[PDB]
Amino acid sequence: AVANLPFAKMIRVGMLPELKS
Amino acid sequence: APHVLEKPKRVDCLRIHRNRPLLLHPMKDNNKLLELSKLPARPEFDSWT
Amino acid sequence: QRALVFSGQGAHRRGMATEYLRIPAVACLWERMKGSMEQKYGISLQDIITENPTRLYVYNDAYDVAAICERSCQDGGSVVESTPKQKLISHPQGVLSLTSLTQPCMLAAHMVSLEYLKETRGYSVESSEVIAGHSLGEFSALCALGVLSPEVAIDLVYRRGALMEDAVKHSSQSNEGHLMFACNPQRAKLCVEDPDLAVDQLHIFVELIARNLSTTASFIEVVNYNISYEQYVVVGDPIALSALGKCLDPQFRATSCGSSATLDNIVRTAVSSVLQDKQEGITMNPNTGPAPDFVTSCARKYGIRSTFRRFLRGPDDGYTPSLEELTHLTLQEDGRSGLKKKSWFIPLPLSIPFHSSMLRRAMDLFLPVVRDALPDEETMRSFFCIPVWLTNLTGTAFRPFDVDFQRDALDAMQSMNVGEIRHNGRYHTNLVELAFKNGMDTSSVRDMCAAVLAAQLAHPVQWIDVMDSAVFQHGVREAHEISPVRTVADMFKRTVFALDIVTRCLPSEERFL
Amino acid sequence: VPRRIPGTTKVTYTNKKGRTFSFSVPVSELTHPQVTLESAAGTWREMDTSFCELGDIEDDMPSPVDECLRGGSSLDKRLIQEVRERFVSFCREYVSTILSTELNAGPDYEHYDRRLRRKRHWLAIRHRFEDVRYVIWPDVVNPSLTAGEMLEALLWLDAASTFCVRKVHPSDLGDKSEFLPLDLQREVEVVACHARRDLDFFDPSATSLEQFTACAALCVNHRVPFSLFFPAQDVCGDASVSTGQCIVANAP
Amino acid sequence: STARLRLLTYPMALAQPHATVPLIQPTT
Amino acid sequence: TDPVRRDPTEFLRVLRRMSRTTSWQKTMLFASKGRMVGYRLTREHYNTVLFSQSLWGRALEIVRVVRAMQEDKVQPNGATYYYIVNGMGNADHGWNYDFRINRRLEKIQHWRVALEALEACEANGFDSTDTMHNSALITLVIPGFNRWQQASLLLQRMLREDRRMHPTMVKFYHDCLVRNNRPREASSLMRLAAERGVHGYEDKWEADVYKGRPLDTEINSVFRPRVYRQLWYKWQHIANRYRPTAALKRRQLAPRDSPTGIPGFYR
RNA sequence: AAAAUUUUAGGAAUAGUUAAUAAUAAUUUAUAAUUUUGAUUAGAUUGUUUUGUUAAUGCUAUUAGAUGGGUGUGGAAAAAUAAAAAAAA
Repeated sequence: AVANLPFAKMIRVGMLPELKS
Repeated sequence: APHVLEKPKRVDCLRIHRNRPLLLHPMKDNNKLLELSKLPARPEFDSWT
Repeated sequence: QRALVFSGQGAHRRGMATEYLRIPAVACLWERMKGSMEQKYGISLQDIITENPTRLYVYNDAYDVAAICERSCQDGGSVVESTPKQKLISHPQGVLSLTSLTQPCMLAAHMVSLEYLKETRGYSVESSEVIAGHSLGEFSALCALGVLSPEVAIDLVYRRGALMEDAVKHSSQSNEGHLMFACNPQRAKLCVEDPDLAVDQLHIFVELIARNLSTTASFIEVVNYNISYEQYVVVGDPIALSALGKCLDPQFRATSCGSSATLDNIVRTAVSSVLQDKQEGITMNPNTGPAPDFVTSCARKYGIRSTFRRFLRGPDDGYTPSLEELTHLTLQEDGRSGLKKKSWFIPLPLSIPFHSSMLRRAMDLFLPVVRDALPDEETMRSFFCIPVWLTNLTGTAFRPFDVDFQRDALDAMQSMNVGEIRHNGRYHTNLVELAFKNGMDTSSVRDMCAAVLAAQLAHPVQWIDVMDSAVFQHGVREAHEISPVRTVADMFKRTVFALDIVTRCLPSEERFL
Repeated sequence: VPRRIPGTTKVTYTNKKGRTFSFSVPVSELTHPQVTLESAAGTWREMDTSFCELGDIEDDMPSPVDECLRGGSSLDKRLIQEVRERFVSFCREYVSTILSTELNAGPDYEHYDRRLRRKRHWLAIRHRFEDVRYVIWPDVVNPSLTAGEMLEALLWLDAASTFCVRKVHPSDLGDKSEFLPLDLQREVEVVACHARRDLDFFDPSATSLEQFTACAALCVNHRVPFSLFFPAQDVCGDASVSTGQCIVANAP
Repeated sequence: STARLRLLTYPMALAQPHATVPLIQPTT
Repeated sequence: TDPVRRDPTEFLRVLRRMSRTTSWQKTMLFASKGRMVGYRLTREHYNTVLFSQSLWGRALEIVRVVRAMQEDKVQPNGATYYYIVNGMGNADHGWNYDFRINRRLEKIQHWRVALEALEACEANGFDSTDTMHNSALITLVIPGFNRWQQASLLLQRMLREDRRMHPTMVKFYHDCLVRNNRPREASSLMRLAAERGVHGYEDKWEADVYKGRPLDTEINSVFRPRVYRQLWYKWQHIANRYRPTAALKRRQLAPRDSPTGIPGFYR
């Protein structure tokens, strides 16, 4: 359940890549 | 020539398992251990003089 | 032809002259100084020198204007001889760090070292063509030349130290408010191509900081000019000295903003950043020791093994510091503070504005003491009739009747410090100037010397000009000095003139000479 | 407005026993763009690491030839001479069992000195030869390099080609042909032309006799006629001459 | 060496030096 | 992997702990694997890795991580330059049994890396301490290779910058000079050391014999960083801090049939 | 120059490396060598005539001394305070 904290969302958006066309 | 000094007894026997006296022989000059020991522990903060 | 130089105030250590008391000639003079001090104010100079405590007990009401007016010059005293010491002076560090205690002890150390040299080597001060010193070095040099007896010299340095402490007490900010830092533009990389332009730019920086912070109680100003291009010591409040440190930082000069614009907006952005940091809660004294040794024996949470054993800091006992201890190199929560030593902004242990506008009242109160302390004009003219004495003011030889010297001394007296800012609230008087005019009226050289020995308490010392006058016009090729720690020899050797000069320390390097 | 370094979060946790743990963790620095600090000395400058020799086989061994041929003026005579002498020294310092575990990689970090050093040296020699041969030995159309130094460089190159690594490991990522001796026919022809251009090339001295023997060996190995090492006037009037006949006729 | 250094590495939304917070800027 | 260990703040804290209390291999491997799989490495992570790399005094790992930082396009601070120059200075070197400890230093050319690191640290606007310069000079002069001209230039720079001289670099430079047969430079170094007051060379002062002329396996020693024998140093001073020349040995701190605590006494 | 006996509660890799050649090879040739029949590092302990206990196949002890070279003296390095060794009448 630790994975449902907003810190996990911050980590996810940090790990999000850049999709360039 | 100040050679009148008697032979030092700085090495001291310490008792060990079967009361065999262990003697701390002084380190020979030709090693890097004393050279490393004489330097300051923290070069940044300890005085170099 | 060699020169004699006395040390500055900073080079004070515990146990300086202890090893030099074996000579009976030194011992007799030391006993005379001890007896004079006990008769006058009853403080233990020998105790202070031998060990440096955090608190000392001194005679009752010793620190007061009543004492400074009653004692005058070599008071007979003996009224307070066995009276108990019911008042104390304390210090978080050693009690020797107090100015009113280090000045008499340091002058006594100078005198005993001079006697030791004169006895062991047959040393002759008259051999040196020019003799000079710092703020207290001048009093020591006068005593060495024989104008002032050692007892009166000790009394005078104690008096001026007490007056400096009085000025600090009168200042609303506590002792922690005053801070002293030496600035190095050459390493700070302020147009390294032209060091003279670097120095001028640093002066412009301190002027702009003072002008911008004139609206508040903060103030900074230069105190002494030691090195031509590598050292300039200033004092001031932490709020403005942090801005000065921000200005004297290539990383802040470039990364923060500008890096190509004028230097006037640098002061504004530095003070804005300093205000932001002080709002953010950055400590004002980050350079206060890395950490002490940690030893515990609770064993409730550390365990039995870790008890009574020093906690090793790092895999090699901190031989290579980690990121936490390198804040000065990589800007961190404490490194980003302006008051962090970075090899050009060097803090000094002294926390007193030695030469600043705060001590003009101290000069006014101190002038009569020197006036009564100076000896007879017959002896003074015996000294000055045609080793020349070099003055901190104007950085030139002390010629009593030199037409240019009178103008230069008046210019120095009327010349405000570079960082000094004055207004209606600030307290200043023309008493020193009128006393110097009374002396210039050629009534006596006693008044002139007593005004020139009291005008340097607040006025900055031009040590760079002192060195230039000693070397160029006086033709001094060897410039050795008598100091406990040999700090002024570095100042002599670092400057580039090319001519070559060799520096030695009489007590420390007696074997070399 | 000015860039501010991100702060480090200070967290104090009091243990149940009573041991306080203080942490300074840059959670903000873990995210967000990395703040770039422009250097005081104009643009940001960083150290290059294109000269250090490492155990990786994805690149070639960094030699002084690499930094000499990084885009300089190839027409400079002293630059050509320095490149030639560095290549000569490289060849001079230049002049192995199948291990299963090293098949899908290079030789281990500890055994770099015993297994990979020679392979790297040979690969570097071949890769530098493929770029230097047309500079040390100019094509036949005064010269930038003298005949003696060209001959010495060719002899060192031949020694390297003959002492090239013969055992081909399965870990060798390059083509197997790179482990074979070089073909220096054009280089030998150029050396012969430069030697016949100037007279008195061969002398009855011991060193010159050794040079003549080396030239004969080069011609025999690389299928280059030995007549090109002598003026055509000495060979004119004959339909064809062989290397052995040339040696037996011009042997001092 | 560049292939090994870029092995299993991809550009991030915020790791780019020219990135800004927030990523999309119109016009405890 | 569970989210608790997937959180990059846990990655940073465990990497820092690993650097504080492990060897260089642990930190290097963990950081490389983390960079390979997720775990965006920042300047803080790189500095923490360089801390352990400099502590163990290794050059190949330092150049590898510097290349990795260049690839990742991370702008470093002065701590990175300090760490890399200190690692170069602490790189191991020793002539034991006619066999050098490190044969890779000649190929690595750590002296040039140290010099360029010092130059970049000075140029970019970061503070330059005495330790970085002393480490650079140590890299320049060692029993391995002879680089005395550049060391002399660096020493002149230190002299005009009024920087402190370390006894280790003084000894290395003196040995390099006497090995390259430059007694004039050796005498100049001795005069400088005697004037400064270095512990090793406080007493050693000699007169100038070149007064009328102007300017123009071998060594058998082993040098390793402090961390290799820090445990030996600590236990030696804990046991006998009143007899420094005692040669701390077995049975002085552990009885028979019991471990002595330190694995690998005297290497 | 050999051969045999060789310790650890929870056990995995080791290395200027094997053989042939030679008064070779920092750069020869080869499908190399060590190890789960327990190797290599690490910890412990000065190795195969010594005790203690018992009726006894057992169990439990023992000592002092061989810790790299680097003008290599000497027959032999064991060569940097340490006797119960009479050493050219």
